[PDB]
Amino acid sequence: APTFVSVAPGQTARITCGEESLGSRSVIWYQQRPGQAPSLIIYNNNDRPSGIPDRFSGSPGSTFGTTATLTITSVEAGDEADYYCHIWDSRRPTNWVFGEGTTLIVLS
Amino acid sequence: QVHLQESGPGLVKPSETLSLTCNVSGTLVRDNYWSWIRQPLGKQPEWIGYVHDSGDTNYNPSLKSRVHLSLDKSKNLVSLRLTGVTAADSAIYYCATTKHGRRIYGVVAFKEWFTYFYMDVWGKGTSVTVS
Amino acid sequence: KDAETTLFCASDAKAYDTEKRNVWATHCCVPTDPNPQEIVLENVTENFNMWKNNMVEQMHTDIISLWDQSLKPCVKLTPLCVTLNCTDVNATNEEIKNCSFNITTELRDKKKKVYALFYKLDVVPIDDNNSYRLINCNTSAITQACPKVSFEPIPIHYCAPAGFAILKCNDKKFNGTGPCKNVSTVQCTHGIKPVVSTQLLLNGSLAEEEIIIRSENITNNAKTIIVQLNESVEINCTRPNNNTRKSIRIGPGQWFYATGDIIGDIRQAHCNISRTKWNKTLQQVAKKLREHFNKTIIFNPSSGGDLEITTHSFNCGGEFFYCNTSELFNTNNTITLPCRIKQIINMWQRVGQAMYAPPIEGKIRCTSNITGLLLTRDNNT
Amino acid sequence: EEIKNCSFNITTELRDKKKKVYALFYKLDVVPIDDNNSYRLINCNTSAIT
Amino acid sequence: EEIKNCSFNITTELRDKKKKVYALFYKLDVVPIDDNNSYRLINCNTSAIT
Ligand SMILES: *[C@@H]1O[C@H](CO)[C@@H](O[C@@H]2O[C@H](CO)[C@@H](O[C@@H]3O[C@H](CO[C@H]4O[C@H](CO[C@H]5O[C@H](CO)[C@@H](O)[C@H](O)[C@@H]5O)[C@@H](O)[C@H](O[C@H]5O[C@H](CO)[C@@H](O)[C@H](O)[C@@H]5O)[C@@H]4O)[C@@H](O)[C@H](O[C@H]4O[C@H](CO)[C@@H](O)[C@H](O)[C@@H]4O[C@H]4O[C@H](CO)[C@@H](O)[C@H](O)[C@@H]4O[C@H]4O[C@H](CO)[C@@H](O)[C@H](O)[C@@H]4O)[C@@H]3O)[C@H](O)[C@H]2NC(C)=O)[C@H](O)[C@H]1NC(C)=O
Ligand SMILES: *[C@@H]1O[C@H](CO)[C@@H](O[C@@H]2O[C@H](CO)[C@@H](O[C@@H]3O[C@H](CO[C@H]4O[C@H](CO)[C@@H](O)[C@H](O[C@H]5O[C@H](CO[C@H]6O[C@H](CO)[C@@H](O)[C@H](O)[C@@H]6O)[C@@H](O)[C@H](O)[C@@H]5O)[C@@H]4O)[C@@H](O)[C@H](O[C@H]4O[C@H](CO)[C@@H](O)[C@H](O)[C@@H]4O[C@H]4O[C@H](CO)[C@@H](O)[C@H](O)[C@@H]4O)[C@@H]3O)[C@H](O)[C@H]2NC(C)=O)[C@H](O)[C@H]1NC(C)=O
Ligand SMILES: *[C@@H]1O[C@H](CO)[C@@H](O[C@@H]2O[C@H](CO)[C@@H](O[C@@H]3O[C@H](CO[C@H]4O[C@H](CO[C@H]5O[C@H](CO)[C@@H](O)[C@H](O)[C@@H]5O)[C@@H](O)[C@H](O)[C@@H]4O)[C@@H](O)[C@H](O[C@H]4O[C@H](CO)[C@@H](O)[C@H](O)[C@@H]4O[C@H]4O[C@H](CO)[C@@H](O)[C@H](O)[C@@H]4O)[C@@H]3O)[C@H](O)[C@H]2NC(C)=O)[C@H](O)[C@H]1NC(C)=O
Ligand SMILES: *[C@@H]1O[C@H](CO)[C@@H](O[C@@H]2O[C@H](CO)[C@@H](O[C@@H]3O[C@H](CO)[C@@H](O)[C@H](O)[C@@H]3O)[C@H](O)[C@H]2NC(C)=O)[C@H](O)[C@H]1NC(C)=O
Ligand SMILES: *[C@@H]1O[C@H](CO)[C@@H](O[C@@H]2O[C@H](CO)[C@@H](O)[C@H](O)[C@H]2NC(C)=O)[C@H](O)[C@H]1NC(C)=O
Ligand SMILES: *[C@@H]1O[C@H](CO)[C@@H](O[C@@H]2O[C@H](CO)[C@@H](O)[C@H](O)[C@H]2NC(C)=O)[C@H](O)[C@H]1NC(C)=O
Ligand SMILES: *[C@@H]1O[C@H](CO)[C@@H](O[C@@H]2O[C@H](CO)[C@@H](O)[C@H](O)[C@H]2NC(C)=O)[C@H](O)[C@H]1NC(C)=O
Ligand SMILES: *[C@@H]1O[C@H](CO)[C@@H](O[C@@H]2O[C@H](CO)[C@@H](O)[C@H](O)[C@H]2NC(C)=O)[C@H](O)[C@H]1NC(C)=O
Ligand SMILES: *[C@@H]1O[C@H](CO)[C@@H](O[C@@H]2O[C@H](CO)[C@@H](O)[C@H](O)[C@H]2NC(C)=O)[C@H](O)[C@H]1NC(C)=O
Ligand SMILES: *[C@@H]1O[C@H](CO)[C@@H](O[C@@H]2O[C@H](CO)[C@@H](O)[C@H](O)[C@H]2NC(C)=O)[C@H](O)[C@H]1NC(C)=O
Ligand SMILES: *[C@@H]1O[C@H](CO)[C@@H](O[C@@H]2O[C@H](CO)[C@@H](O)[C@H](O)[C@H]2NC(C)=O)[C@H](O)[C@H]1NC(C)=O
Ligand SMILES: *[C@@H]1O[C@H](CO)[C@@H](O[C@@H]2O[C@H](CO)[C@@H](O)[C@H](O)[C@H]2NC(C)=O)[C@H](O)[C@H]1NC(C)=O
Ligand SMILES: *[C@@H]1O[C@H](CO)[C@@H](O[C@@H]2O[C@H](CO)[C@@H](O)[C@H](O)[C@H]2NC(C)=O)[C@H](O)[C@H]1NC(C)=O
Ligand SMILES: *[C@@H]1O[C@H](CO)[C@@H](O[C@@H]2O[C@H](CO)[C@@H](O)[C@H](O)[C@H]2NC(C)=O)[C@H](O)[C@H]1NC(C)=O
Ligand SMILES: *[C@@H]1O[C@H](CO)[C@@H](O)[C@H](O)[C@H]1NC(C)=O
Ligand SMILES: *[C@@H]1O[C@H](CO)[C@@H](O)[C@H](O)[C@H]1NC(C)=O
Repeated sequence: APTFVSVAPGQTARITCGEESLGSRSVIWYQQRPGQAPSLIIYNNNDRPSGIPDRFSGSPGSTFGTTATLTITSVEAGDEADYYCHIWDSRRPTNWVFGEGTTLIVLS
Repeated sequence: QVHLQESGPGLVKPSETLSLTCNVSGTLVRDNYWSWIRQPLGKQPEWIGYVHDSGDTNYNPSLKSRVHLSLDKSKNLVSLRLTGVTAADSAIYYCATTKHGRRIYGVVAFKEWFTYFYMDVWGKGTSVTVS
Repeated sequence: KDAETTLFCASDAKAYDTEKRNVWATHCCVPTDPNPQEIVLENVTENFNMWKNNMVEQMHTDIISLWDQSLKPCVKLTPLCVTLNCTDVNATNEEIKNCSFNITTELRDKKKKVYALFYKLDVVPIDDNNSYRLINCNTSAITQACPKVSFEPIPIHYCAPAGFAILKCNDKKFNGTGPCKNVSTVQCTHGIKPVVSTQLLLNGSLAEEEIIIRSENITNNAKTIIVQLNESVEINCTRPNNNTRKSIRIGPGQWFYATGDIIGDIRQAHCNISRTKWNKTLQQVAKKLREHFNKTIIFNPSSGGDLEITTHSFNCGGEFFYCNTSELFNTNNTITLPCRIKQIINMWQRVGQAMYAPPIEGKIRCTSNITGLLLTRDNNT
Repeated sequence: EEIKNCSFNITTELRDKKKKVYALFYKLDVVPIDDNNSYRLINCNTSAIT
Repeated sequence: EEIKNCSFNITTELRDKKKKVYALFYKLDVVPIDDNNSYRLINCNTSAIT
């Protein structure tokens, strides 16, 4: 299921997930460190729950024909994780399954 | 803080009913939506379904016919029950708190909006296999 | 002496190019006088009658004729009366159907399978299965509106031929029929915009001092009551989804314009009327109507009929809207009327002569003025 | 005698279908194609009929 | 060289039948459809011919 990103510490990583959007979307992104339950990074495209740093910022849900993207700037060794998106698109049925993720490998 | 502690049998046999629980501590079971997440080993997780008071409960259509969720208001537990257990049900199961919001794209009066959900507090989960 | 003659089309501006080809800029319509004169006739009395006025019949005839001529050379869509294989569009978890056709190509031996989107109002089921027909095939052939011709209203002046004159009534309170004391002579009328609508009159001229109610016979329930407002109410209308246009060849230089995929969200068309302006306006109309009846006056939604009569039909941007006014004829919010859109049209009750309105790409935004109402009547009320 | 009962295949409002229908014709309006029961209207050979 | 011998399927006076007929055309009036012996008249792409 997962794909890969190789990022040196301090570099920006671009993680994509899902197919091209049709309508307005609310994308939710989750981060899973090996051996851990996944946790929330962003919801509603750009809203970070408290405790998440601003190096984690998603693409907008305002346009069409694009794919969800999570940009992680200044990647740290502690950001090695499997990232998954859950896409809520206004023209598709509820997606009950998270999309295939990306393993972000920090080259530390 | 909020801690969600899952519990269950670990190993069940095919065609048996699987029954998992979740000890909720720091919140009351009727305070939020609850949801269950399933992660087959090596796969991206599935949302099994969500349960709440006021009847706002729904299930993943692929599981719906075999699944039941409930809130135990006396013991402050969240329960998950799966009947007809098979090979496909071998996964890590998690209990999580569910919060929601609304996305509006058009006229509210014409229902041009949708509800979206996200999982905030996650428990550690349990490993459930079959044989 | 009173007379009935042929008047001619005249316009104010020649600012219209030949790309737009507006039907009211025919290049067969003359410019009018940029500095028109008006002569006040002192010590005269003239009897005016708006209900027996022949200028109205002539304007009506000119408009029907103009539309038929403008559409005369354009593509006929009789090749589209084929079984349509239709399913709903992916506006899923309404009114737009995705339909497949078998269409003959430039080479007569071959047909191509093509798709188009249609509004539900234009498509009638044949079977209980996914098999549909266009609504016109049952009655008439469709002429596609010319894709290069604008039907946007341009003010037209109706002017007298040599030997004739037009008298104008300048009594501010002149209503239906009877004498006018302040009378003047003009070469011609003010510009009148040929705006087409059915429940609310749009973009006309407002009354000078008060609401004026005009009827042929105010005691006859079968007559239309025309209410001219002394204050306008704005309507904001839109077609919020982003359409695309798909060009389909249906013959040797014969192109059909189909609605292509919808981009972005699928949303319902609508019109916005301020609640406060509507409330005072409708109450003032009831108050003025009362002077002729001495009963309490209330309003109700229309009783039924096809969409042209039951809804606020109007054209905007070239698109044809049918808005639901039950929320008007019944706080500080805005009244949002849902609207529907349809492409297969039979204008002026001329059943037998259908037109297809091709899609317009992008989004549509309209601004218009309600300047009057067309009302009918069915107690101490 | 002189009245013939004829069957036609006529395209209906929907172009994909034809319906089998009947009409009576006078002999003077109908010309045989074959020696079998196969006929044509007399004008198809020369002109369209309004 | 430049003269092609072409076969057509043409609807006859009776609408139920087509006849196979031949005509010669100049190369300048005929455009290939395929790499095989399949051609079209040059106008069908743009206009009706009177
Ligand atoms: C006829 O009349 C009718 C009735 O009047 C008209 O109907 C209106 O039609 C319009 C059509 O555009 C609708 O507009 C949309 O409205 C929604 C909703 O916005 C409201 O709610 C937002 C959220 O509420 C917050 O507060 C409440 C409080 O209780 C809380 O409960 C809730 O949880 C939340 O905390 C407010 O933020 C928003 O305020 C903002 O906008 C105001 C507009 O005037 C402005 O005044 C404020 O100062 C403030 O700026 C408002 O209260 C909008 O969300 C929607 O806009 C989004 O969606 C469109 C379509 O996809 C998109 O193009 C926009 O760009 C935008 O998407 C951005 O924001 C999303 C928010 O979730 C985000 O998820 C997207 O990813 C994207 O994010 C971008 O911006 C953010 C900003 O932080 C940035 O961080 C991101 O990185 C990125 O850059 C439209 O505005 C009207 O709602 C509707 N009204 C009603 C009552 O129906 C009709 O139009 C009239 N017709 C005619 C012809 O006139
Ligand atoms: C198309 O896809 C979209 C999404 O992509 C689907 O959208 C949504 O889908 C939901 C179902 O998954 C629909 O949920 C139904 O809700 C009904 C109750 O009303 C809810 O929706 C309205 C809409 O405005 C809300 O206003 C309302 O409540 C609001 O306020 C609540 C208050 O919360 C406060 O307090 C709590 C504590 O209690 C705090 O935690 C909060 O923070 C807050 O302080 C708030 O909690 C709410 O979130 C919200 O803000 C509700 O949300 C229910 O009555 C329906 O239940 C039954 O009928 C439906 C009919 O289809 C069944 O599908 C459903 O399974 C239920 O069936 C019954 O039988 C089964 C058998 O197994 C049982 O399991 C069930 O328990 C039950 O007995 C739904 O729950 C939601 O409305 C919908 N959205 C829209 C806009 O429609 C969409 O449904 C789908 N389309 C179709 C056609 O399916
Ligand atoms: C009651 O009266 C009101 C008031 O008159 C009527 O409301 C009017 O209705 C008009 C027709 O629907 C509408 O005109 C269209 O407006 C669109 C939006 O324009 C915006 O941008 C312009 C910019 O103006 C500048 O550029 C123009 C270009 O010509 C110049 O002419 C100006 O002088 C300026 O230099 C603003 O001025 C507006 O306010 C808006 O902000 C236009 O896009 C649209 O033009 C396109 O469609 C035309 C159709 O005839 C076509 O001729 C023109 O060439 C454009 O088409 C091009 O682009 C499309 C895109 O898909 C493409 O397909 C074509 O092939 C082509 O490339 C019109 O100009 C009035 O704006 C509107 N007025 C108000 C206040 O809303 C009301 O309808 C009437 N009531 C009833 C019932 O009829
Ligand atoms: C709908 O009705 C409103 C009035 O209720 C119209 O608004 C009025 O439009 C006229 C133009 O015909 C404006 O007059 C002139 O405006 C120019 C603007 O620069 C100004 O320079 C002139 O001196 C003169 O004022 C008039 O002011 C304006 N009134 C208001 C209150 O804005 C509107 O045009 C009508 N039509 C539509 C489609 O809205
Ligand atoms: C009678 O009608 C004439 C118009 O035919 C009115 O004259 C106009 O009055 C306004 C007042 O400002 C002037 O601006 C116009 O230029 C005048 N027009 C002409 C043609 O003279 C006249 O005022 C009206 N009289 C009454 C009593 O209503
Ligand atoms: C077009 O008509 C066909 C049948 O009339 C519709 O159903 C398809 O039929 C074919 C026949 O082999 C199947 O292979 C397809 O799988 C059928 N489709 C589905 C979804 O089951 C077809 O859906 C119709 N198309 C439209 C646009 O209505
Ligand atoms: C005309 O439409 C018909 C159906 O409305 C098309 O027939 C189908 O063609 C597909 C091609 O694979 C077959 O699989 C289906 O089984 C056919 N349907 C039936 C009911 O037989 C027909 O091909 C279309 N004509 C053209 C030229 O596309
Ligand atoms: C073909 O046209 C006839 C009328 O010319 C249609 O008959 C009526 O159509 C209206 C339209 O909504 C229906 O409400 C009536 O109920 C119809 N009459 C009857 C007896 O049902 C006819 O329905 C049209 N063809 C199709 C397939 O609808
Ligand atoms: C404007 O309204 C008045 C009524 O307020 C009309 O008055 C006429 O009054 C006589 C009195 O017997 C009636 O017989 C007429 O039928 C009334 N006319 C109409 C049209 O109903 C007056 O004629 C109206 N019109 C004008 C231009 O003055
Ligand atoms: C219809 O649309 C017009 C503009 O297209 C609205 O006018 C605006 O109203 C706001 C109200 O605060 C003003 O701030 C803007 O400056 C106005 N715009 C212009 C160009 O003057 C009008 O209010 C809308 N009407 C309804 C019923 O929504
Ligand atoms: C068109 O006419 C032909 C005959 O002229 C019809 O063909 C006959 O159809 C019946 C239907 O059961 C068969 O039993 C006959 O054997 C057919 N005749 C031949 C020679 O094959 C044809 O069906 C008509 N078309 C339509 C749409 O009715
Ligand atoms: C088609 O038209 C031609 C004339 O244009 C017909 O030729 C003659 O028709 C008359 C009519 O009765 C006969 O008496 C002649 O004997 C016909 N000529 C010959 C040489 O037989 C022709 O017969 C028409 N087609 C058919 C099938 O009759
Ligand atoms: C229409 O043209 C086609 C070919 O372009 C003709 O089909 C051929 O007919 C002959 C008759 O024996 C067959 O031997 C060939 O095998 C057919 N070709 C193919 C590709 O099947 C067709 O008969 C013509 N129609 C008429 C009425 O003549
Ligand atoms: C159909 O018409 C188009 C033009 O409308 C033709 O396109 C060009 O035709 C010229 C004629 O020789 C060629 O030289 C060009 O190379 C053609 N364009 C391209 C991109 O190849 C088109 O070829 C015509 N169809 C056919 C089969 O000729
Ligand atoms: C006509 O409009 C003016 C605008 O100021 C208003 O004062 C007047 O009262 C209106 N007429 C009536 C009958 O209300
Ligand atoms: C609109 O008319 C209906 C008629 O049934 C009525 O029930 C409704 O309350 C009315 N709405 C308003 C705002 O008066």
